[PDB]
Amino acid sequence: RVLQLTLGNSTITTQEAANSVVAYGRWPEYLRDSPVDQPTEPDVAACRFYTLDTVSWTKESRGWWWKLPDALRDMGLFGQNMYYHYLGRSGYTVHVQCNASKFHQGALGVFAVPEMCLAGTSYQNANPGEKGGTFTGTFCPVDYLLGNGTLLGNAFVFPHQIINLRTNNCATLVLPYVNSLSIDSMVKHNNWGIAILPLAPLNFASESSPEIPITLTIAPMCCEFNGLRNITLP
Amino acid sequence: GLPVMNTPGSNQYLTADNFQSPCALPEFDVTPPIDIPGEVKNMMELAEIDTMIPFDLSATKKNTMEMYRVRLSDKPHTDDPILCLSLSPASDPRLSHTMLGEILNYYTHWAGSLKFTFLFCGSMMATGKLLVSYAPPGADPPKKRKEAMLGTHVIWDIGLQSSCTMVVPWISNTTYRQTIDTEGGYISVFYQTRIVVPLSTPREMDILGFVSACNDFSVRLLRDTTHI
Amino acid sequence: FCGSMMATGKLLVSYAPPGADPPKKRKEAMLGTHVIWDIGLQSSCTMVVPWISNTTYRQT
Amino acid sequence: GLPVMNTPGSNQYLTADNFQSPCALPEFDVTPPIDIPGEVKNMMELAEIDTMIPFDLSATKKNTMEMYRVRLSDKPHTDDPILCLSLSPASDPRLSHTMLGEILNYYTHWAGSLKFTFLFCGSMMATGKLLVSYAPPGADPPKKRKEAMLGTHVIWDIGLQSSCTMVVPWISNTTYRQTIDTEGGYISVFYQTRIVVPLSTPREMDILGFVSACNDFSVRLLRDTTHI
Amino acid sequence: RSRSESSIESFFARGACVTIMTVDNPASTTNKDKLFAVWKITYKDTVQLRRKLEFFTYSRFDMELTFVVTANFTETNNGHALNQVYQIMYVPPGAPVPEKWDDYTWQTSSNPSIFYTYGTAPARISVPYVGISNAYSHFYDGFSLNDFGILAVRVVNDHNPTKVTSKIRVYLKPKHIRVWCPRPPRAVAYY
Amino acid sequence: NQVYQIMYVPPGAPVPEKWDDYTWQTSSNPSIFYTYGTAPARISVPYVGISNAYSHFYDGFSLNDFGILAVRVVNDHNPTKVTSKIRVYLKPKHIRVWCPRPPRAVAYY
Amino acid sequence: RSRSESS
Repeated sequence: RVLQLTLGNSTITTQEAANSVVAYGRWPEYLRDSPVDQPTEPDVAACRFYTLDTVSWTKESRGWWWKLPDALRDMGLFGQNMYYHYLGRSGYTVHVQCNASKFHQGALGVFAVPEMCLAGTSYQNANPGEKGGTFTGTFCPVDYLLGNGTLLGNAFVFPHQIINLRTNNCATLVLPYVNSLSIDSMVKHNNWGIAILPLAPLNFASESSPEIPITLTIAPMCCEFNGLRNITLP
Repeated sequence: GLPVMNTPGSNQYLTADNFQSPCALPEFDVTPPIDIPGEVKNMMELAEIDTMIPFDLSATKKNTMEMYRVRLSDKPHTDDPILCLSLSPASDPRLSHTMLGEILNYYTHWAGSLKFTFLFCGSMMATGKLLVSYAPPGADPPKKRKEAMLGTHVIWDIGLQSSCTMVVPWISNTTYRQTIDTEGGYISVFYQTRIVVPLSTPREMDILGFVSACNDFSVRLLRDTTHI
Repeated sequence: FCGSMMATGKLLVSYAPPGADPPKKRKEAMLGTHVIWDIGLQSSCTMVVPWISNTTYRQT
Repeated sequence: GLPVMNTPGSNQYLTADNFQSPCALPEFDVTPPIDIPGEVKNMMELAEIDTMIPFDLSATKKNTMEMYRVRLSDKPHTDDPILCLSLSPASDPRLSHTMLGEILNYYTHWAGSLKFTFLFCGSMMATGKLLVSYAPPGADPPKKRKEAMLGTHVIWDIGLQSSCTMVVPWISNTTYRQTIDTEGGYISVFYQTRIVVPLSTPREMDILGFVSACNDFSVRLLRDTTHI
Repeated sequence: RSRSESSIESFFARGACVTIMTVDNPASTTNKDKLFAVWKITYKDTVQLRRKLEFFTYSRFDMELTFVVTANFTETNNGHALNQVYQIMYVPPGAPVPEKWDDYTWQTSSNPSIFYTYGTAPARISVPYVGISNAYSHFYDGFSLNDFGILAVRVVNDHNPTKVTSKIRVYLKPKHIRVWCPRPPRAVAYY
Repeated sequence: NQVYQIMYVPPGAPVPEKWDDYTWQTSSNPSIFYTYGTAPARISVPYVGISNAYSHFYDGFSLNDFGILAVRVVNDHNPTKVTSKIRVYLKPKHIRVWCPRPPRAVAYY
Repeated sequence: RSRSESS
């Protein structure tokens, strides 16, 4: 069975979004009552599954990472909205599938990390746009650290899902908007940050594709923006 | 006016106390807080999150992903445990570095049930059976598969379910385990049968291990130590 | 698709509407309308392109 | 008598506190107050009064009536704004000296809606149309009339109504604007059409500008700075 | 068994000296700058508190500050003096911080102040949450860390001819805490 | 007027070693700053047995704890030595006992 | 928003 999800001009097929995890079990929604609260609401075409360029997981692949909204600082509309607008706030459904054959043992951890400050500093350095940033096992923040001198084994606190190949081959984190504010400048501040690390090292059979692809399908949800609308009076 | 007597204890600052203190910005209105998602209300609600156990702390393998997998292989079929593991959440380096352990570090007594997990993450076509055994405390970790099968133990079929979970139970005379040094039990994994596979698929699977607290777990008497 | 039963991948099929120019990069095409058809899940992507024309009868 | 314990904080004078103090004239009867008209109850009720904005702070024009009018003329019909104006009620010298600004000076965060006014005060027979545009913050003030017409903007006909009013809206991520340095938006005025006139009437009109707070405006965390 | 001892409060709520402000009596003789001492309230020095906080991403907390003052003469000389009195200034965020010993800032009405006379019940005040946003952050993934004001202390007795140094421990103790998005804790080591 | 610090160290907690060992600062330890010449300081730790009652006798192998007191002056560079005694006056409250035993002769202690 | 701090 395969569900075919649609968001206007975009469509994604999904085996079974049974293993969907909403971070902190909070579904993303708009700003509740708590016009005057300037909720410019363009939930039309900026809410379509976008697809980042796939990375090629290999034997010695350390890991990948993308900041959000950053990633979509170009995905057409949404990327636009993050300029004609000063303020905004979107949740996001991140949908990571990585099709592989039944002969590829391996396992990835997808970690959504609120305010993912990757340590070891210059805007561009920490914003790899749409191609994401990679880790290293010794610029590239240390993998088993996630920049921040932490022991990997604890990552699992952060909304996470494990793509153990000999089972599900997809994963879907659902991040809701999270921040110390109620709305904010979507451009200069990346609420989330998705890191994908290989837990079990990718291994396969003799003559088989030695580099399985993994795609990210980030769809901004219930997004909104500030206001330019002023007011007049007679 | 009203006659009073200041008893002993007056005018001493007692860090460990709390009394209504005069506020320095009584006019100042505080910024109302929002419904930020993911509010934590109790430290336990972190100990409750299964995290990875660094099974190998060999200087080499440590401080890199390598300290978390177990090289299930297909080399000479020895008869020792695949990975023994003492359940001293604090008295054992392996378990010490876990999240659970991190919260345990800030307490002296804690007493609950640890639940473990072993997610196999080898071929989809690979198959075998491993015996996971709970040696209860006081005793000695089992060294032969046989001894372990006599004890409590799951016979977890790789091929049928990619993950054996299993809550070890709570025990202690002193009905609060002390984090410091000396019992706690063990958990071993035995090759029950070799991990047989079809074609060129590698003979090198791996297994991940989790640990976390169950609802019965709790801690008491805080004790920070972190210094420099 | 009529390749291996074990083969697997994902192809992006995109409808560039008329007037515009056919997309030359996958990226541009993902911005447009487009199915992301998983080889591995369904052996066939179908898709009805829509009818359009100012001159409400296309000339051959 | 009643046993008591003086906790820490006793016998300290804390400017920021208030406690019933013994009165020095307990017999003395105070003069009853009258209903003097014009009692103010809240500082905002001054910020709410549209006052004049010194558009020109040129050493020459400043410190005299001249710092408040804009020489709408009929010279080479350039394409820049007639008078751009950044809405940093505090971060801009022009707006700083206003009454609104004066109250803002005594606070750190304030956050509301500014309403402006442009009372034209040229010939009764004069006539034209000026475009007033609100460039929202983050962006850049518009430099051509065209760009400004694309933005929000009133097309205010001199000839029909001697005054264009217009409430700029409240915005801020940090839902309390900081008075110090850096955004806030802008307000420009474009000659839309030249200001055409009948007979010898001079080709030198002028326009006055007001600013004030709306009901939504408010301030918090007082901070006096005035010294010497 | 009960969870009580590990609730957020029971965890965070704990008096912890976060610093020691040291000043010198305005000995008109040679006192250079020790005249007043000023500290920008930040957890970032006490590994202990710092760590517990970084266990989360966001948090709010009315901070209560106690003050313990301790003096002693510097010269074994016949050091005499009258009970001094210290001024404790709290400077709320985005307010000017004193520079001189006698900078106008001490007088400035905004700043809540404390006059603690030496040898008495330790002074104490408690600024409420003062974030401009809805919670202090501990991490950020954007560009141009939060404030909690400044403490400022200066002796007030003036022409004393006997140098009298004094430490002032500050014992900050988070109260009414609430946190968000737990994160793995940093190894004791890096600090 | 000096001021003494009185640290209570609950059972199974590290006890200070240096004068300025980090332990004085360590948040766990309830503390007391008693300024000399004032109302005597006072605190009251509750029962802190890990078990259900302190024992007085044992018939097994590997006595209980009730923490540690620690005191240190805080005024630093004083150039005049000032020795100070601190009597502690412990006073059991809310007591309850079990299994009375014959009392030991005054002599052996 | 509230006016309180400026009464």
